[PDB]
Amino acid sequence: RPTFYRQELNKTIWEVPERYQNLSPVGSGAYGSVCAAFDTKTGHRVAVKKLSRPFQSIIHAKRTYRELRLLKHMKHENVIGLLDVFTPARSLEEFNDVYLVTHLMGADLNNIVKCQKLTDDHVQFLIYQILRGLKYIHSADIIHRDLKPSNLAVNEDCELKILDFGLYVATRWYRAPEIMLNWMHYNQTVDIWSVGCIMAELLTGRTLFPGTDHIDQLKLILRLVGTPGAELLKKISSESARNYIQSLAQMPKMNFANVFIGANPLAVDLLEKMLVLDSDKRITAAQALAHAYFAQYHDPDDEPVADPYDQSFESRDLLIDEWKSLTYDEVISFVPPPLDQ
Ligand SMILES: CCC(CC)NC(=O)[C@H](CCC1CCCCC1)NC(=O)c1ccc(CNC(=O)c2cnn(-c3ccccc3)c2N)cc1
Repeated sequence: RPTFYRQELNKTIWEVPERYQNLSPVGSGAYGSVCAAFDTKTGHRVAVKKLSRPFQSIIHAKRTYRELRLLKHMKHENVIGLLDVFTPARSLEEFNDVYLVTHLMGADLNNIVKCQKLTDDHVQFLIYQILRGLKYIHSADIIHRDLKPSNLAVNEDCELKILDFGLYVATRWYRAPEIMLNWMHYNQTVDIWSVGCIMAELLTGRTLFPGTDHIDQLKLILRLVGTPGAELLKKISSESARNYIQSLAQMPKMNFANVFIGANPLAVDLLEKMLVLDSDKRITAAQALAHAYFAQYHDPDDEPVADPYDQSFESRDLLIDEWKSLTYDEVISFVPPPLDQ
């Protein structure tokens, strides 16, 4: 066990190993209760998140366990990973606080598009890295579900990582129509719809579908992709949903070349394959990596899949102290990543 030291920052008690120095809060609460710190073992800047009221309810306790499980799993270049996890507690009985350590990322894409309209080369490289991380996540049967520019972090070298900061940029603007609506018939490709919306915004400098609500959002979407045909209508099981869709005056699919005018036609083609209403016909991440648009980056020998992830906990209903105990187990069993850098 290492030696901890205590301090206070902006309303909150922080107790961390001497290893981590010079804590400075970042983001004004936009990312949680998070500090930049200097890690004395590597000489690298890191981010330290202290979880807020991790075991306050069964729901918090489960969310805490879930976040720690997901973070301990993620071992890929384009996905946030876990550098360390600790608590000042010496025993389960004392266990009340969870701290997570990750790399400190430079800026999010919300900032980087709200600066400029990117070059086609920058778009290629950023979307390629998103899809490479998604291939990995998806291969473990994990769905992100909340992809949007503020959940992607990029460093000065343009290296990108996928994260989820949790609850400016509305989620609904990037969300696939099938989980705007029924939340019933959906696959991993809900994340590919989000990548299509992100890529459009990078190319044009404008949010593709800036809806005010779920109805408006859907209206904007149908105006681009057109109203469902009989084949897609065949597969909507919700009567209310189906009634609403068919209630609208029918709309044709736009020619995406006339919408994204002047863009690389290969970018336009990929967007046609990502922004399809029918989720069974939407391109997967693994397929998108082989698309000609990424010819300069794609290497099929360097697009790894993940180890399997045991999500079986998700279907369990346990007590607070049980989720807490499990979370403690996971803190204890943590094996830090190689230092080599
Ligand atoms: C917390 C809510 C919950 C909602 C679901 N989500 C999670 O469970 C995921 C877990 C893993 C996910 C799973 C899906 C794929 C992406 C990773 N959890 C994280 O992604 C997660 C993300 C971050 C952290 C701690 N690090 C920071 O806060 C941090 C790092 N750099 N910067 C920075 C960025 C730009 C400029 C300046 C500074 C920060 N602010 C710790 C966990």
